[PDB]
Amino acid sequence: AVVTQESALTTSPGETVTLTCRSSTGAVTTSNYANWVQEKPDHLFTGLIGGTNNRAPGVPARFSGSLIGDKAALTITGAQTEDEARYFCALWYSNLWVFGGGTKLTVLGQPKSSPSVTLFPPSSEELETNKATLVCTIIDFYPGVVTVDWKVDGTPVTQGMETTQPSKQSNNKYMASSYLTLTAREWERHSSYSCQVTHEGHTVEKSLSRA
Amino acid sequence: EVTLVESGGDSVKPGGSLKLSCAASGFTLSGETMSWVRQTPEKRLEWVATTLSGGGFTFYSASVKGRFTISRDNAQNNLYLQLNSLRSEDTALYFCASHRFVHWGHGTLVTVSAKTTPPSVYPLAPGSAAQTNSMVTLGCLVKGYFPEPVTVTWNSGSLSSGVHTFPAVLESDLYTLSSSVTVPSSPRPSETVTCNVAHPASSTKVDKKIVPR
Ligand SMILES: O=C(O)CN(CC(=O)O)C[C@H](Cc1ccc(NC(=S)NCCO)cc1)N(CC(=O)O)CC(=O)O
Ligand SMILES: [Fe+3]
Repeated sequence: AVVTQESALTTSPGETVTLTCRSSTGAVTTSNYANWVQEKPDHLFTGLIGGTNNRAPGVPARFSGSLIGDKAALTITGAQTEDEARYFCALWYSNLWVFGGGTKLTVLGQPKSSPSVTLFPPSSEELETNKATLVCTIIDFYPGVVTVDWKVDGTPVTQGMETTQPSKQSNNKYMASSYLTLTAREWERHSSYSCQVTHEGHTVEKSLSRA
Repeated sequence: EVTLVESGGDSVKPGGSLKLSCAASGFTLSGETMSWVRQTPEKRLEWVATTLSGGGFTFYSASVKGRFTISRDNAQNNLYLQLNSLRSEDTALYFCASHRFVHWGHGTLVTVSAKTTPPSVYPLAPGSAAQTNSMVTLGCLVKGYFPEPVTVTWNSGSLSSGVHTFPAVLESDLYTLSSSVTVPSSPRPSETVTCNVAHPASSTKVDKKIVPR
């Protein structure tokens, strides 16, 4: 089976937010022993709910587990600022454990903010070694989610592009960086290169015209 | 208090075998179901294996069956895991959780790769740039190093604010890191900006002076 989770959600301190977990095989039930854990920065993990309702010792009352609809759910009543974390779900299918992809929860702890994108062309030193690393850096964006898409002469460059994982700046904002890697020869064949950074419905584009 | 600390992680060649260990504290292992989980670079959580208490079954994920074996050393209050036909797919942070993943130990990185190599630095300078905010961003591409970590500084301390060092990315058995600083267009090119990169393992020190393009 496959377990499905919403990519990300966002709330304001004090609100009530619900995260769900779903089984592709059918309605989640008690027999799946719905389990929910939290990942905090620096890959710190603490199990919050287990047995589809029971809150682990330590964990505050603001987290509740249940099944609503044909899915498992985790309600965070009056969602605090320190709850901005990643929330994973695991379901037991009487033989193994299927983990879901997590939900990046944001508790708006400061205004929404946009990314500062900058595209770097490949170095000469580097072109000599027959490699062309273009670097795109994304900065000071809040919430911590972005989609990067690359374009070479219009065409989306479908491969050899690696993006990092947003991380926290001291201003609790986030950063990331994407890369495109062509040989020095592929680079020559094209005159236009775009780095596209989408954030909350708004695409930000930064370019360079090679020739 | 409960405590779980895993160890054993190290670099390893594809095909190589490795043995990890979870040492417990605060409880008796025997009547405690233990699970081995893994967080991949992609930052995804995957189940590896579960050993039931009493003296029951051990369940393996399909991605691990045949290749990985679990064991307890109740006598030394320890939990082992034998990693054996290590494949690329396997580089990850190996954790151990107690029953219903309540308690978790700190993890241990296993990296399936080729071999040690000192980093190649590339100065990243703006392509015949402008200054929107009368602010300019320069970087350094710290490419192809093995193993981690790296130390990147600008004008060795001096440039502190503005600096954004990003996490590494592993691609053909070698890492790729990047860093930057943003200075008012007053300081550069008038004054210079150097990026001081050190691959401490290799005992590599490299300085790059970012010069116009
Ligand atoms: O703990 C787990 O990982 C699995 N749990 C579900 C859960 O605890 O959330 C379920 C597990 C019960 C349990 C025990 C064995 C199986 N499978 C068998 S006998 N398969 C035979 C194959 O031929 C399924 C469920 N635990 C019950 C419980 O926690 O109350 C036993 C235990 O924890 O010791
Ligand atoms: Fe159980």
